[PDB]
Amino acid sequence: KVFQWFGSNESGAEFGSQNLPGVEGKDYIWPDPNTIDTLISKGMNIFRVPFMMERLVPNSMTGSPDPNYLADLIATVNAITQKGAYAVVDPHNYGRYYNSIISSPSDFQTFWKTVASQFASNPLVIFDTNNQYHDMDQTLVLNLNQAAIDGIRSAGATSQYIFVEGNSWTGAWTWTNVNDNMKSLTDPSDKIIYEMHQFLDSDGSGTSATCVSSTIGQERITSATQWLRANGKKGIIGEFAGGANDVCETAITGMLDYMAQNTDVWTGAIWWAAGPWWGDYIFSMEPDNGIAYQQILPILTPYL
Repeated sequence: KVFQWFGSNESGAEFGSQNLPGVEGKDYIWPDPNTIDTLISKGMNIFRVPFMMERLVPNSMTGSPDPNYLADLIATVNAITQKGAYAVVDPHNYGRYYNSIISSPSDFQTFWKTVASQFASNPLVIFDTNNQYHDMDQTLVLNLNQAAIDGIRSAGATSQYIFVEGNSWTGAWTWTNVNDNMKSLTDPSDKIIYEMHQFLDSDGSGTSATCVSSTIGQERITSATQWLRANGKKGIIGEFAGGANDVCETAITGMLDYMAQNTDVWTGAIWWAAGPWWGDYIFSMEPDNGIAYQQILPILTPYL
């Protein structure tokens, strides 16, 4: 393997985010361990599992978990880690809980102690503080990431990596513009990884199959790479994608080839996304018929 980690998001448990609690099998679904196994057989060793904070811990983030949703999170994590791969536990929440900005680091720390306690003995779990903080106070984003770390380590979950995320939708291309204060995060286990996301369409939203140019990915990560190096930090690309076309194929490999020459800071990359409810989605990595599984995975083989 070229990178420490290379794999895919396994999306579904966060679907239908407007329906809370929502109903499993109707509004959301958990990943399929059999198709995860296929991706593992292809060489992937990390799987990021989005879920909603409100579905895992309803009403108040300081309360008790929902038994049903937690049981399925547990089963998904174990399906990944029992094979030897890493499972990223991702509260896919944008820094918000019931659609309000999480303004209490203390409440967030308690949420994270609750979650980390369920996984504290599993060294292949990775805790991801929150997906894509955005449009909120920059000091608060720093403090929420630190509160998550403190809660996780307080639970005795000390072996695991922690993926921290920044503002501006944790974008790599925007990182130095807004997220410099993230350099001050502390972890007694010294296992912080800075998770950045990078899409390749014009606005970086990852909603169009069209990429700006054949070099846009490598261009959009250069300053983030320099920031990680200058500050003595390590990073991962926790979401990236491009359409099944020639320009995007080239942009994807150019980005990954650049990361491969900068592994002093880059630990790897995670595609967005696999999962069982993507259908004809332009970026679907879901075996055996997702568009990216068929048409993009062949160009990712060099990194597996």
